[PDB]
Amino acid sequence: SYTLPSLPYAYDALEPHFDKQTMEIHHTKHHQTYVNNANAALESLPEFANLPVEELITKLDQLPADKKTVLRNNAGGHANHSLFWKGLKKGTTLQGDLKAAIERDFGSVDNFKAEFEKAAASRFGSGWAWLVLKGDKLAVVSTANQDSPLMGEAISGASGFPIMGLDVWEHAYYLKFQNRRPDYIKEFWNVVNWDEAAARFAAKK
Amino acid sequence: SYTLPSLPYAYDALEPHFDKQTMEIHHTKHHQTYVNNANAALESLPEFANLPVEELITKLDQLPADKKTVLRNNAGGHANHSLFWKGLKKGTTLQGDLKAAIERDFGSVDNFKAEFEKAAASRFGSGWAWLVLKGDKLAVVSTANQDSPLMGEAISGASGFPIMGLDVWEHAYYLKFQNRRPDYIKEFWNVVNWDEAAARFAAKK
Ligand SMILES: [Fe+3]
Ligand SMILES: [Fe+3]
Ligand SMILES: [O-]
Ligand SMILES: [O-]
Ligand SMILES: [O-]
Repeated sequence: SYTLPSLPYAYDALEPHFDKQTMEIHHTKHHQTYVNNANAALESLPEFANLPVEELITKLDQLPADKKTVLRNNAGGHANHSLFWKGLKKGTTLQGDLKAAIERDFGSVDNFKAEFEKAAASRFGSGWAWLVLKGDKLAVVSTANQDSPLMGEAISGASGFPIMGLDVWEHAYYLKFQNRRPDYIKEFWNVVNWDEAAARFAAKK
Repeated sequence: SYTLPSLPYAYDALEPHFDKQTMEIHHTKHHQTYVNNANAALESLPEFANLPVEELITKLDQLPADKKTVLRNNAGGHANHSLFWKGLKKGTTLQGDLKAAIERDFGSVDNFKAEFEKAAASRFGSGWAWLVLKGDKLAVVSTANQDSPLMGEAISGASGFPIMGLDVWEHAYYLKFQNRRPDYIKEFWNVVNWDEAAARFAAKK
């Protein structure tokens, strides 16, 4: 069964960028719920239950028809937020191979950020914006609700190994930014953990 | 050209059920934005810009994929919220023809409320919960993002004429309820304008 992962920090660690009140609720309420609903659905699926959530979401089509939707939403939700927590930290600097790779595939860090911001801002409704690695090339893609590029094109409309990502569901930014999602996206640049992204990139490049 | 309609009441007229701060932000920011993005899209579509928003959304299939998407989301947003504002009011009582029709298609008002609450709660991500009239039968359905049953089955995955509806995007309840969407849904019963719902049921158009 899945468990709510402990965070790499206290809820107020991303202040004054991401509000601690949201961090706590996002963690203990929203993320906990994805874990509970996922476990409920996995109760009658012993073989699928052993898999780490990241591997499960890559096999949604092998699940019984009546299990696909509930797990797609909740396993996706568990996997996305687990990655999200580790993908946040103050004081990091984009550098090394990840910086060079971005400049290589996007032309420059600026083209990258502008493209990411647009993807993040144009995602209508609930969803995520991602920086993924497709084989040997990085790209910016977005998914609806709790879908993940790890689920593949057929299901999520996107694909690739997620290096980093931004949650754009309104619950991730409403208490502090309300409708102003663009300001929330700007703040994200102050808390995206480039060291973790660099770590994931070194493992997959 | 569409315009942001004025509310039938003050921002605090729905309290202590729906908070005034949300009422204002939801109206002057969210709805206002759908109106603006919708007009920008219709600015290069004269043959369509003169149609009432409710009618435009039934003809989305007559638009190129690009305009279709932007209008589906924003014309839909404009139509749904214009209906929402008029569909809210305190001190009304479910009665007469509409109440008899509900008990008839659902068994009783409580059975109806329970089915509506389930539909509203189960709508994963952003979307709406509706009470629609399909021919001569009432039904409960939900749509994603700003989709409307007026768009037809193929586009929204639902159909029928909207009688009443509840917006379950998180921006509609996060400031006061945060993650507790169910408490928000329960409060809805105190502000749903049954007089206007009864009027729409009588007109059937
Ligand atoms: Fe989230
Ligand atoms: Fe809304
Ligand atoms: O989310
Ligand atoms: O809205
Ligand atoms: O909405």
